[PDB]
Amino acid sequence: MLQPKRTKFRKMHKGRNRGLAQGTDVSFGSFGLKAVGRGRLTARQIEAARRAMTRAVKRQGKIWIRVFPDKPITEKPLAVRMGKGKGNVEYWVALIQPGKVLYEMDGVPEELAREAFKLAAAKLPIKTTFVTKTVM
Amino acid sequence: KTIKITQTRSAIGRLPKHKATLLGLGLRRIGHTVEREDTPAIRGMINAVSFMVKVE
Amino acid sequence: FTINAEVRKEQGKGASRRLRAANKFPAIIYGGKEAPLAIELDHDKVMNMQAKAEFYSEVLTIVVDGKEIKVKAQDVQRHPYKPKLQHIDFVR
Amino acid sequence: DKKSARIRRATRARRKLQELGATRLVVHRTPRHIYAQVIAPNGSEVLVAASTVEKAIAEQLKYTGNKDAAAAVGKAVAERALEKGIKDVSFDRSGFQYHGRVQALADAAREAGLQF
Amino acid sequence: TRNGRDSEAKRLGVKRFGGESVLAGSIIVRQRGTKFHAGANVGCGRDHTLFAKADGKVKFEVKGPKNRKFISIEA
RNA sequence: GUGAAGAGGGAAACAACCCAGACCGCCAGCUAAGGUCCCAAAGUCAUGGUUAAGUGGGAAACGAUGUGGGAAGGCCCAGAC
RNA sequence: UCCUCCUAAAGAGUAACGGAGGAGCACGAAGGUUGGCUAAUCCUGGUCGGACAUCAGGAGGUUAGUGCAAUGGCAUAAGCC
RNA sequence: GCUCAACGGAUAAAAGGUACUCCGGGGAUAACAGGCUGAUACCGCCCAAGAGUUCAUAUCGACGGCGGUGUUUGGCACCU
RNA sequence: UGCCUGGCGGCCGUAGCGCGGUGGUCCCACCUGACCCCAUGCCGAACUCAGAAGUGAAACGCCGUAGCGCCGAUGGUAGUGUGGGGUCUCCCCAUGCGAGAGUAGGGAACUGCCAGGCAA
Ligand SMILES: [Mg+2]
Ligand SMILES: [Mg+2]
Ligand SMILES: [Mg+2]
Ligand SMILES: [Mg+2]
Ligand SMILES: [Mg+2]
Ligand SMILES: [Mg+2]
Ligand SMILES: [Mg+2]
Ligand SMILES: [Mg+2]
Ligand SMILES: [Mg+2]
Ligand SMILES: [Mg+2]
Ligand SMILES: [Mg+2]
Ligand SMILES: [Mg+2]
Ligand SMILES: [Mg+2]
Ligand SMILES: [Mg+2]
Ligand SMILES: [Mg+2]
Ligand SMILES: [Mg+2]
Ligand SMILES: [Mg+2]
Ligand SMILES: [Mg+2]
Ligand SMILES: [Mg+2]
Ligand SMILES: [Mg+2]
Ligand SMILES: [Mg+2]
Ligand SMILES: [Mg+2]
Ligand SMILES: [Mg+2]
Ligand SMILES: [Mg+2]
Ligand SMILES: [Mg+2]
Ligand SMILES: [Mg+2]
Ligand SMILES: [Mg+2]
Ligand SMILES: [Mg+2]
Ligand SMILES: [Mg+2]
Ligand SMILES: [Mg+2]
Ligand SMILES: [Mg+2]
Ligand SMILES: [Mg+2]
Ligand SMILES: [Mg+2]
Ligand SMILES: [Mg+2]
Ligand SMILES: [Mg+2]
Ligand SMILES: [Mg+2]
Repeated sequence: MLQPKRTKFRKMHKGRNRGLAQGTDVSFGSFGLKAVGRGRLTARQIEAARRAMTRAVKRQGKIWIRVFPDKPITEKPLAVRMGKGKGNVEYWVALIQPGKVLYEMDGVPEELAREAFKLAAAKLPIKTTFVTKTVM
Repeated sequence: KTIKITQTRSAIGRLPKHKATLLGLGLRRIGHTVEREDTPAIRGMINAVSFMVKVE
Repeated sequence: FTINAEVRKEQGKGASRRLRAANKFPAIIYGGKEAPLAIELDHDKVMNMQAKAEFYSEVLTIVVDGKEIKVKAQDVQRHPYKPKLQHIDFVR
Repeated sequence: DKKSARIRRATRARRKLQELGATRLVVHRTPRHIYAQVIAPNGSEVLVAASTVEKAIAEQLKYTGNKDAAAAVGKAVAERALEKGIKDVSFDRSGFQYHGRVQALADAAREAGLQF
Repeated sequence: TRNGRDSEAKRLGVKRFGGESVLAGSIIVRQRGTKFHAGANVGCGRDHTLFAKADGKVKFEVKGPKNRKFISIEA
């Protein structure tokens, strides 16, 4: 389960997931899973999607994960009032804008590629699409 | 050379700036044919409230 | 690898989007001692032309107002998620 | 590297002095020879200049780079400066420690007539 | 909760901007560290405060080898 | 910005949404938002398409020879599906 | 109560039992001024001496230092004798 | 000469109980019920690693996801 | 008149680094020694003084080099002021303004005041 190995600060502001992503081109591998919709992936969902990917393509086929959470989400305990400090950190999330390449993959056919990403895409909350690396 | 300005909308839920700009143009109420000489300023004042005015 | 392309007159965000939402898109030609020239062109053709690898290597003879300009595709701006082109940078 | 160490040593006095808008007497001591020149408050044009490099000065003197020469330069600055129409200036030692040749120049300058 | 403390705000920054006429003694910039530097007819107080040393207009400039914002006055 | 302290028209009804600021009168006309088959003032108005679900007239992941549009590449007269 | 940063929407100001930290002093040298010096951290060599004491050079260049938090500052040094 | 630090300092000097209570007020502010919300709860679905002699989809269904209801524990404090 | 140096600037990286050479007629730089003036918290290394045998080795200055740093359009993109609209945790349209990043290219500088010496 992915998490930042130490940080400056414990608790972070909510912010606003807005605009468009930068990691748009498939950089390392041949294929990849691009996020069409807007949202935010948890540390659990990324792991859960990676497990389902890795298992679909066996020992073979190298995988890369482009996203990383690094934004702590707080939660108030049940049966507690408003105020009195900020809530404790429960899980970590990456904010995902349209055109963020989530996962990449290399060393497989396009036939067996799509079937791996279809399993992963079901684990994720975001609406996604398959993408291919192009020469410029 | 003169330019006939007219007001074509209310000045109620507008910004202080836009309530002022009409006061500068001399547009008191809707349906008011005013005539001002053409300058770089006045066209800026029209342009600033382009939505609520008309040129003739 | 011939493409018939038009010269632009309107340009800016307002123009570029009105263009880009009409099965066309903006591009530009530059390089050498000559002046840089802005281009309007069809989407559907250039979308199919870039299927082959030769598009990102070989010389392209772009037809403008009769004259054939010899260029190479230097850079391209992809649309964030949809499979489509926003802009092309042709070099002479 | 001496030069760069001598410049940053001399910068404080320069920046301090040019801010007031003072007509400054700059000096540059060399191991052999010595230079002196009065610069305008703007810091651009030289009003008066003098050194042992001039043959009129060098033919009279025995050696070009000592106290009794630097005094003769310091006198020659003062004798010109009064003819040009200058009197009140400010001494800028320019990194060189005020003690020997520069002091012999300054003393000879203020003994002759120049006012600082 | 080990938080909820903050100091009184200071009212720092620029008070007189480019071209504005100032009187001898008027504060131009009131800052902490010398972000702006004293030029012609400007002094620096013990609080690192840039104030007019003569009547005239404010001139903001950028000069020096290390490239710093100097404030100056010309009558 | 509005209400509070601003009535009037519209959003079925609806302080704060949209339109617009009520000095008083008139069985005058032109307009705003919103509308125009009947309740209820005004287009069963004209031109070319879409939908067949009462969608319109609550909603998601996801599902599917539902249906309407352009653009390329696969195969034929050695006769393909 | 006071101080620093963020919240605070590029002048100032700006709330919450919002997010992180500090102060209730210290100093006749740690003030004044005049003259001169420039750091961290590595590398190689060298007695006891080791990863690290002191010495020498070279690379790096201000990643140091600033009586005490953080911010903004400082080579003309506000740093160090 | 004041941790007058409850730091614009009420006095030089000050802790508790009330179910024995009382008066003045408040839905400016809680308990009951209603409302708004739905984290939680309960009810569904999506994906399918496995269980199921073999065989994911008879019955199950991890890792995760998307909804519905207003039946729980709550939040808010808009009505009294 | 030019060719060179020196100080003093101005301009603050198209101006700075790493390479490639080159200057000693003067000029500056090491250099030369240390009754002395002054100097070291040990030391003439530093500052200082007295100098004129050497080399331009270090440093510097100049010439050439893109191997770097730096500068940098046009076009697009994000953002956004004003007025609308939607499928309203975000977008779209008109109308201004319009980046950063990136690309083609440019690019190892450029000029004022005096002072010397060589060909005139
Ligand atoms: Mg309005
Ligand atoms: Mg423009
Ligand atoms: Mg505050
Ligand atoms: Mg303060
Ligand atoms: Mg009231
Ligand atoms: Mg009506
Ligand atoms: Mg009605
Ligand atoms: Mg209501
Ligand atoms: Mg609204
Ligand atoms: Mg409207
Ligand atoms: Mg109706
Ligand atoms: Mg009725
Ligand atoms: Mg009717
Ligand atoms: Mg502010
Ligand atoms: Mg502001
Ligand atoms: Mg506060
Ligand atoms: Mg000093
Ligand atoms: Mg001090
Ligand atoms: Mg108080
Ligand atoms: Mg107070
Ligand atoms: Mg009892
Ligand atoms: Mg009683
Ligand atoms: Mg009672
Ligand atoms: Mg209440
Ligand atoms: Mg009430
Ligand atoms: Mg209250
Ligand atoms: Mg209260
Ligand atoms: Mg209740
Ligand atoms: Mg209920
Ligand atoms: Mg309840
Ligand atoms: Mg309450
Ligand atoms: Mg309230
Ligand atoms: Mg009730
Ligand atoms: Mg050499
Ligand atoms: Mg641009
Ligand atoms: Mg740019």
